[PDB]
Amino acid sequence: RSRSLADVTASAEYDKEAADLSDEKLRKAAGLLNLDDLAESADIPQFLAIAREAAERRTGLRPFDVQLLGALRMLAGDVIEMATGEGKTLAGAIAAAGYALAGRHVHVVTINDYLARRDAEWMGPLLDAMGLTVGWITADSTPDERRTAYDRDVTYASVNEIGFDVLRDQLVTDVNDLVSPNPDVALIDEADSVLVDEALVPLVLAGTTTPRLEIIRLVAELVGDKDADEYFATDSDNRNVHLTEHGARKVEKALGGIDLYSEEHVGTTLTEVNVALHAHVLLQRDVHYIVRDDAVHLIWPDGLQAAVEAKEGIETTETGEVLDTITVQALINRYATVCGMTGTALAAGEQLRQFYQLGVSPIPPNKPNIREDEADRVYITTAAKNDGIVEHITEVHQRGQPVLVGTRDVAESEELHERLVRRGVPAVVLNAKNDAEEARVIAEAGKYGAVTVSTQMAGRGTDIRLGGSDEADHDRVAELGGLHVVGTGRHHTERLDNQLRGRAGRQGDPGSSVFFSSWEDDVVAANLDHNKLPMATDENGRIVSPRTGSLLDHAQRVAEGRLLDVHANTWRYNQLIAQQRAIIVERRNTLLRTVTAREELAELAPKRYEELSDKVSEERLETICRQIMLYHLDRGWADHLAYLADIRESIHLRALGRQNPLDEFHRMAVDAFASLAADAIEAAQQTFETAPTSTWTYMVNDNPL
Repeated sequence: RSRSLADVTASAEYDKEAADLSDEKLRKAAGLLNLDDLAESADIPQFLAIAREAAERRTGLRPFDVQLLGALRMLAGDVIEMATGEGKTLAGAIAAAGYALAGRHVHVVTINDYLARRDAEWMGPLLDAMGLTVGWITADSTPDERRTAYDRDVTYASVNEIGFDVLRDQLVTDVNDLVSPNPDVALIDEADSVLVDEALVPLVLAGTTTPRLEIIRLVAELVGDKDADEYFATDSDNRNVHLTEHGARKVEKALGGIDLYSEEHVGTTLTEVNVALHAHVLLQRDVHYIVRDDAVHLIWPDGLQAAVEAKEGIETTETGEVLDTITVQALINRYATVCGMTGTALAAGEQLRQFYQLGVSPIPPNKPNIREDEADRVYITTAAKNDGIVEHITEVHQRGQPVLVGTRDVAESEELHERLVRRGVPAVVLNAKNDAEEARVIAEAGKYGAVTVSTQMAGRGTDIRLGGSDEADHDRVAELGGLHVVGTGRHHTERLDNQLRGRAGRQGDPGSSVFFSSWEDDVVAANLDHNKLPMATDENGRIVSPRTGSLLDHAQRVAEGRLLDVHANTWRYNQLIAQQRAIIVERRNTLLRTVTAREELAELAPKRYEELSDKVSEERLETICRQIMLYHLDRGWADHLAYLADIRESIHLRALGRQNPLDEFHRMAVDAFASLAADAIEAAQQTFETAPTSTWTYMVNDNPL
């Protein structure tokens, strides 16, 4: 950041020239820049100057030397520490240009669908003025709309979509449908959240897995009377019951005069009959299956589970299996150069270096932040804290001063709404359902008598200005002391405390912040000794001893180290899974480039040579061979994840929470995978001998509902 600072001051030489340039010559000037050596390069001050001019010409806001050092430090592959109000959007977009002008293909990971579309339409003109093209991706945007957006020099999309696109590509039956592009440059917004907090969080691809009610009935009608219609095998008492001739003809006529043994019924009506009989006859509700909930268990052979489920009658569906999965961390490590920015970066520096091989470059502010931070107000009971929370807010509100309140949950922040409104305080809650609305609300959060209630991750990315979305109320709201942030308890990590605090002293304007903790709070609880805490109370519950900051701070530093120990022990598992997906996606690609047909034609090929002389088309044969090839690979790996997850749970439970290194997971996942590819070519071969419906994606969140 020492050479970079000099590279920012050098750009002054060109401010006169750039200002004299016509929109046309400016786009050509940028187009004539040698930045293949990224940040360090010769044409760097010239760029910073063109970036500054293009910005003032398009957007209007003349960038600061701090907003250029942010972008410049990002060009040098660092995660920057830039505060709220410092121009995170414009810094990243100037940074993105630098990378795109250098011939690269930038991905601007917003980790929010609203912010993605917003920042692409905001930055778009600036980049347009620089000959670069901007695209954006929402959940709704079609596969053609994705290809167009990905085609652009700079692409704005959430970590979920970028991920979901890598996953949805595992439903592709032909190359021309494939969406996701080669991951080159990742410029991550709010690097802190995405890379540290949400890293372990997996992105999943689930897909839906029906016999005759007419047959399950005919079989129940068959067993009911004095039967000699079915012959239950004795060559093994537990072996599949065969059908008698008398019984078959009952079934043959009951279904209106069909032959069970004709090609039309052989592998269909008969298997339906055979499966149903087995379940009805061989298995009974005593040491065979049992119920408990609304499902059948085993004290499954293809189609039997559902046949047992239709005998007892507990008719169920909604079974959605993991077809494919990837985690945030693994998806991010696929990029050649990862980049980023966040208000709170330093406090993660270790984990970013440890897992992403990324440094942190803290950027100073434009104007020194003069926000007043009060030490945590501590209470004995949780109710005593909640008590003081109301009385503080009311005193803050009555003066006029706007208030912002941070919470752990919805029901947590729900309880406060009722408590505040009843006391006279006009509040507003921010339930995570409408990001666009949340944003239109929060822009008016710095208004006279405004009282905004929010959870931990709500209203993110939208600046709270004084007097609403830019108003002359500023002068009044500044006199009152700016925005007043109120924490209703400390988070698992201090980064999140300072995120909230961060929303108040933007652009050297006044601001205030307070946190409310209690010896009853989940954080303190178990992660500290109860006996070691001050007990001395107030008439209103506040701990008398000011010696509280350090005992709370420590409690957190413990909880952080505990979560890091989980992250380290879990990534070790997630890494091997990823390494295997790498092997599966590799052979999935070669299979979408006609290797498939030559695989069968050289695998004995007694039927392939008969599917070439009596063929429909050898061109359609390549499309035929890949249906069977891919199917088995996709079905083979979807089953491996079903193993890996059951083996994972039958480890977590078989330890309760001892936090002991497994390694049982590794050796097993390795051995189970070893015989995957070899089994998939054989299982495909066996299907040539016999001459998905509704899939969705999701980000695995917490454990509530």
